[PDB]
Amino acid sequence: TEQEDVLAKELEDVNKWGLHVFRIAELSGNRPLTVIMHTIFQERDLLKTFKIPVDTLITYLMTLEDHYHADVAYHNNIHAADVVQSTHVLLSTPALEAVFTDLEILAAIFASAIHDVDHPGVSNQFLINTNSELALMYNDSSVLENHHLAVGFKLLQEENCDIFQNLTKKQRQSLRKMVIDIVLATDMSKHMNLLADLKTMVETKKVTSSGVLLLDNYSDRIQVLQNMVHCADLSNPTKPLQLYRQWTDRIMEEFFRQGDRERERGMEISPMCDKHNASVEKSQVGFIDYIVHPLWETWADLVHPDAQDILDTLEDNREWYQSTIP
Ligand SMILES: O=C(Nc1c(Cl)cncc1Cl)c1ccc(OC(F)F)c(OCC2CC2)c1
Ligand SMILES: [Mg+2]
Ligand SMILES: [Zn+2]
Repeated sequence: TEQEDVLAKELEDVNKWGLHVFRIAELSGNRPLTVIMHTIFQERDLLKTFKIPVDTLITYLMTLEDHYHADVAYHNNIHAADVVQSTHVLLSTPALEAVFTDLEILAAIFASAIHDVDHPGVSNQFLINTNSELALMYNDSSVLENHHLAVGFKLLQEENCDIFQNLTKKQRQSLRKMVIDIVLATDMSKHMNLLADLKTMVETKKVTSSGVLLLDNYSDRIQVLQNMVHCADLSNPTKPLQLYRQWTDRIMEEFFRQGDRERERGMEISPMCDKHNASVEKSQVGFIDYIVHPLWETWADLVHPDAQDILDTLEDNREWYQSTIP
């Protein structure tokens, strides 16, 4: 059909920053995560490398995708698909050429795919404050992140869903550990510590004559993978403005809904969650200035000058958002 043709054409941009992820979600019948992951696995030859039967991969991906909530404005399957594709582009950075093994690539992409699965559309602090079952289960630490991992891994046990069935035991153990390490690092409470280590690595960085990163031990390798997926999670303001604005609309809708739940429970409304007292534009500029730009500038230094175009777009978007403030 014409719909399948236009979808295949859009997917030809899977290696490009600024892929039309919203259009892909529409064209695929709300299956962005499944089609984008499948495309990336085929692009990186991951099915042959890890002997993943195609039917098993699709069955797992559709099940995973079904566990993202369709009524959650931001933390849904579109965001998952976007973080996956963004990580995939970051892994292709010339400064990281041949740095990571196929197993580490698989871990980073899989981690990205499951990193927000079964997100209820409310924050860790909300879950802690409402004496939730999730916060009780996880003792108030990385509540959501622990849950995303548990669900992502548990779904591998469903019928014909074990995409890692042909990995050796050692490969499965290593991948599991890396995935856990990466997803737990998406908790924003760890942002400052991740960034400080990223800066430390930038200052003591070792490279080949072509500017390729030399990372020997697990500690440094996982730190870069952690920061890579963290960057992807925080990549919305670095995308073409048309995409960024859609992400902003979605995060604000999700935040406002949490604020609506807090208001009716008599709780103090969380920062930026009050629809009656919001400054969307100022908050985006502050978000860029204090979180997104410091992180991306540091990432850019690590892979210099490979991330220059991403940094340029971020600064363009910050300038535009600032111009909307009288
Ligand atoms: O925190 C975010 N994401 C997030 C991450 Cl990266 C990790 N863990 C939880 C969340 Cl909510 C997140 C994602 C996108 C945002 O806006 C735009 F880019 F869409 C945004 O605006 C902040 C702002 C209004 C004060 C915030
Ligand atoms: Mg998250
Ligand atoms: Zn996320």
